[PDB]
Amino acid sequence: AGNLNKVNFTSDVVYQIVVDRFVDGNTSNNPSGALFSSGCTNLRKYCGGDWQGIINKINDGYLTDMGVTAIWISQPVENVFSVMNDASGSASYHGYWARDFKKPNPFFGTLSDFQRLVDAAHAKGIKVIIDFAPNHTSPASETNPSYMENGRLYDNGTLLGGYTNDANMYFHHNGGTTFSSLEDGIYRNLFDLADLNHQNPVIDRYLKDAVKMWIDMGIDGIRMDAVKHMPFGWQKSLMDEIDNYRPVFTFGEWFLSENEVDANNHYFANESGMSLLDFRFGQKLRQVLRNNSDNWYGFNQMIQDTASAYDEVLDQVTFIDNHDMDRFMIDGGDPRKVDMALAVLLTSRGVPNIYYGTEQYMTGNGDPNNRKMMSSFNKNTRAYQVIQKLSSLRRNNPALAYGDTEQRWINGDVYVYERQFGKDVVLVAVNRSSSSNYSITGLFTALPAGTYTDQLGGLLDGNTIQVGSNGSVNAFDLGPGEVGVWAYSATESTPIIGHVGPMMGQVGHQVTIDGEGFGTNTGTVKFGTTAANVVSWSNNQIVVAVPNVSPGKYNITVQSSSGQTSAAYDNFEVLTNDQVSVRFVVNNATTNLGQNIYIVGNVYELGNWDTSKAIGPMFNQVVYSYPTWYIDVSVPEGKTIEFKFIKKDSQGNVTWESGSNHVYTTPTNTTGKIIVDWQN
Ligand SMILES: [Ca+2]
Ligand SMILES: [Ca+2]
Repeated sequence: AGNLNKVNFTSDVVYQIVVDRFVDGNTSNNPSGALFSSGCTNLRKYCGGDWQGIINKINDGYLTDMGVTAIWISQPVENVFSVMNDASGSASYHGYWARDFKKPNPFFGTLSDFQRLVDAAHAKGIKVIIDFAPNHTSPASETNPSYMENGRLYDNGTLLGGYTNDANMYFHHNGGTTFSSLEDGIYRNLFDLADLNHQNPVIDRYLKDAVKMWIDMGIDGIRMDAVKHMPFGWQKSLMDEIDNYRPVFTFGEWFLSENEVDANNHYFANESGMSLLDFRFGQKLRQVLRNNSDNWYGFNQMIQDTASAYDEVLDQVTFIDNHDMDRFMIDGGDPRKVDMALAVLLTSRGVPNIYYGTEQYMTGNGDPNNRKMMSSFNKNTRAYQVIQKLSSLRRNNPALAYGDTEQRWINGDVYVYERQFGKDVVLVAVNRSSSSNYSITGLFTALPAGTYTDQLGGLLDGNTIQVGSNGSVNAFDLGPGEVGVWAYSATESTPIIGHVGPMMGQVGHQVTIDGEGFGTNTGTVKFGTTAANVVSWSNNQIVVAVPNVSPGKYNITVQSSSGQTSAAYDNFEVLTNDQVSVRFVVNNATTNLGQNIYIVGNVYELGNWDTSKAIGPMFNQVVYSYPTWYIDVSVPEGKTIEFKFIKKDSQGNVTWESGSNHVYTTPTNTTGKIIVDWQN
């Protein structure tokens, strides 16, 4: 324990747990009947893991001697109590079919049980991340109100309404998606889960209120579900909401396929105020180390493009697998591959996540074979020791949390990457081959001339290397499945910014800066050109309040009282004011070719009349259909705004609406909807 950092997870090791399948700490809170499967023989029903389960693993040391520092759990909220019609008889085991975002899942525990978890975590220096699924409710049939629980939504016990007879319009009624488009996937039902209508005021206040209730329990971060299923506008406004309240590390899950790259996803991580699960890394690692569909070359381009795709790559959440994929380990598979991926992940950029049981070599392909009940608590396996060693390095060498990545050597087989932050450096070499061997010559490093023992202690037949003149490393052999890790750390005395969190705020919010060379004597901090009042200074970390600057993006520099000034940390965003989700609708907006409609206006959130920063393209198929376009935008509340719509080509062309500006006074503490006509 100590001063936990809710907005800086770069130095953490995450352990993702699906509650139901971990440990059954309290058998008395077990469900019975068709909801329960004794022995977990049927993986689609409740098996029994509850919160007590977890506190036991925290207290008996399994998690803590592993080097785990943060725990990620299922959505704690009350789920539906009905069973599915399917062959299996599917229950809400996974905590994804919410019923009431304001009460606990009684199978997992009470509210108090809940509080004992966080605390049990806290006392031992372990952060807590909870799943939160604001997109939908539960599986429903409009036409068959008997189906499950009609996707019923409760408010602390009181009903709001179901999918059938939605007088209120709490949900969407545009069929389910086909994933034919981004739009298709937001305003349509993900499968048959009842899709919440975030534009609705009741809904918008209800979800925002709930998140708060949980934060109040003292969690440390949130993991958002079906990130590419909610609008964008609304989500940004929710992030505005948590930040004003009490900043917590938040990240969304935008599933990406094996060779998938999507600029929209890039944009989401960069602008929403929330970071993202790193699928590109995920899938990519999977290719080279488990699928043999790619090599290091791919991996390397992956790393390079990734650092340029994301403004804060350091904020991405990494993994070799999760609740949603086929476990890394296959039956009959080679367990050392796991060890290898683990060693790779723990030393890579981004916040590293380990899926429960990875360290036990658990197997299972597809849902729900990928969610068996925790097999063993064997603390002696190779996987576990590698986490042990690497978790300590990561806690120790800053290059791991904040350094960039440089390729020092590579074969389709051999990859030797370097991590550096200031003088801090960690060198890593891996031979993925099972049979070919190599002799690493002409290897060059940032490590100070010397002798280095493998940071693994030879767990993967790691060697001792020697650094001579000119950063030249002495030739050495690298056999099949070999992994060696060498690090160098030293005091800094030049101000270096390692991380900034959050990356979004209002005037007067609290921003935390992490680094080195800050110096014990409090200096000065700047946002662009303005000095920021500081609340606390240390050579490692400084907390400051955003100065009173104009809305926009600013660079952050650090100047020690000795005059040194740090390189800047880019893109801190200062928002005009409290955000609200507004639905901008435009009628009779006909178009050409690639031509699309956008929105631009007089406020920062709407680009300040710069068509290069216009919001869009706008939607025109679901809620409204072309020639009518719509979009949900996050914008300042209680503000009279001016905006116009524009048609933008494939290659830049801009066609303005041709008359006076459209005016509108954005609502306060709630959503708004505005519809106008394209002024020809
Ligand atoms: Ca139980
Ligand atoms: Ca949706």
